[PDB]
Amino acid sequence: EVQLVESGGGVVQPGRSLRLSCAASGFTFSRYGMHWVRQAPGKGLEWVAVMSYDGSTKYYADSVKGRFAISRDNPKNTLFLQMNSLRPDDTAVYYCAKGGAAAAVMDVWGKGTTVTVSSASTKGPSVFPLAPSGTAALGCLVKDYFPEPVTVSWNSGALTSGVHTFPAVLQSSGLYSLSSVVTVPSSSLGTQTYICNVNHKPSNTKVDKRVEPK
Amino acid sequence: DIVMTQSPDSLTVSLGERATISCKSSQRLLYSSNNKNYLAWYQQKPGQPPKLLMYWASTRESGVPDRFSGSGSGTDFSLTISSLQAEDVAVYYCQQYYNPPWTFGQGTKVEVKRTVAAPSVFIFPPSDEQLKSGTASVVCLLNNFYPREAKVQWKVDNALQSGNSQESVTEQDSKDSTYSLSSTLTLSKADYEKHKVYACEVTHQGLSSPVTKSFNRGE
Amino acid sequence: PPPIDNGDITS
Repeated sequence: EVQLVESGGGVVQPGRSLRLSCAASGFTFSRYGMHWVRQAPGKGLEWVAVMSYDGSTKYYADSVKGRFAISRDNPKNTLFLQMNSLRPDDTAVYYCAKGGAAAAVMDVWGKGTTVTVSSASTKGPSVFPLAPSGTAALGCLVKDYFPEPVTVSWNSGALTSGVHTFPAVLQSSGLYSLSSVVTVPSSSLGTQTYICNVNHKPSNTKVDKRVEPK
Repeated sequence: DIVMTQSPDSLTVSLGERATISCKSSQRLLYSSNNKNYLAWYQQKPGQPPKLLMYWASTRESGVPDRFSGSGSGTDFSLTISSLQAEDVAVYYCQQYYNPPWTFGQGTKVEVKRTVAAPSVFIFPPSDEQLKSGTASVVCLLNNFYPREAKVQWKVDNALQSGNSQESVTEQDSKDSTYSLSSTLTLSKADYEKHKVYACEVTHQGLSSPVTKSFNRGE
Repeated sequence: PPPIDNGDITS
């Protein structure tokens, strides 16, 4: 099946540049036009640019025209976005999107890469247990990181039911904090292990924390 | 540039009932030469990337369930979800592809209306680990309630806290249609150590009187 | 004005 994986996001200072990539797989990349689309946090979708199958044709949003350059590398199955003169309002998730056979639509999307334009640099999180003690609750607190996002899975993804992972909150320090919790029955508290797997890719931070009662 | 306007901004639907999302184009999207409307609909469930639902106004994409119908012609379009299911909570976007720049409607959020449910409340103390950095997070969890509105009041040895907490709320759950909320109180390490009883007091429609969860530092 | 032909975007 078709897959698009974006990469290159993170934090950038105002004024500077950043190059994003999109590794396409599971179809003949050479035959399809490809788009970049972005979404500011909590906001709508905004088309950015498109490049045709063979690369001879482009179009850009007015928002980015002359600042951004879409390109692609067909033999290497890779789509790029070269972003210049970035501003805090360019902050967004950037999705890579495949064009339909079919009609000029985006039929498959990557998960996106998160780009943050601000006057702050990368900072990895500390992780703290939210310790328990009918239905019991536990979690992890992922604290003082920048930029977004972090991801939290439980038990390497085996545990999904009753998991809630909350929107990150921006603290007065300008650093993010995020809480992830799971609820399980109280008799099950020592009956198996609950481990939160935290990732903060801008800092290369990877943590597995076992949570347990005292 | 073709402007796409959706209406309304937000729908709150009962399970099994009908959601209707309207999309209006500032330019006719019908091409006389082939009689096709260059209009698409996308669904974006919380925390996920967009999925293509419809194109040529009414052609379903593969895998799209048959409770979704796209219709309209010209400038006026409509996305209807007959008989809404819990899974369907999302933001829905129309989009023209008649001509560059490709343009999206502003999005329409869809949510489920359901029976009142009270939150389960859980309080967590700071870990010993955190304290070594000078600061303390006390966390209070309000789990699977409805509706979204809810009140957290922190107390520290009976003193009502304010200005030192922050809250965040999940998007409506796709199976039980509830919300959850985390509140974090911040204290200096020295402050956390000078006091004993930490309490999270919760007000919500599904509770007849406020619920208070508490712990004494030191257990 | 005619819509752009998807064929100029994807083959």
